[PDB]
Amino acid sequence: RGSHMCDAFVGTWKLVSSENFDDYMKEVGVGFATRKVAGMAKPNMIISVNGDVITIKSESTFKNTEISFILGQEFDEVTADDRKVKSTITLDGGVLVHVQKWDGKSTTIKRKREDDKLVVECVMKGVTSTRVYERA
Ligand SMILES: O=C(O)c1ccccc1Nc1ccccc1
Repeated sequence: RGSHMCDAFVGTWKLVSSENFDDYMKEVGVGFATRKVAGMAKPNMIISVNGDVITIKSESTFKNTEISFILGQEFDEVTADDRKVKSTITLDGGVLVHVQKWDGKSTTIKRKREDDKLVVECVMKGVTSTRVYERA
């Protein structure tokens, strides 16, 4: 198989900045202790593409998580804060759009390339957090 547009996401990434993540976690419903420990974490994210399967791994002192998925096809995910969610990830004009549904709630995580960075925008209702990753 040849190159794909989403190969722009492939690589090893490290968190370099975070804004409003505590408030995002509060809106999601994360409890105090998990918010405190998760907010300290400086994760690395490892993204790879093999055929139609995209894999995103996160490694940190808080948790190590991994999802593999095909665009547009719903899957089960256990999040770092231990939510059991139903997730669907699509590509919208170069942006990976990840919707998680659980307990009648929903949150959207968008991942996009900007300059040499990978920007992750996490949205829960009116609350947005921006997390910026650079190449490791
Ligand atoms: O998703 C990860 O791997 C992750 C890694 C470090 C810190 C937080 C993380 N995610 C997260 C935590 C609470 C609510 C929503 C998402």
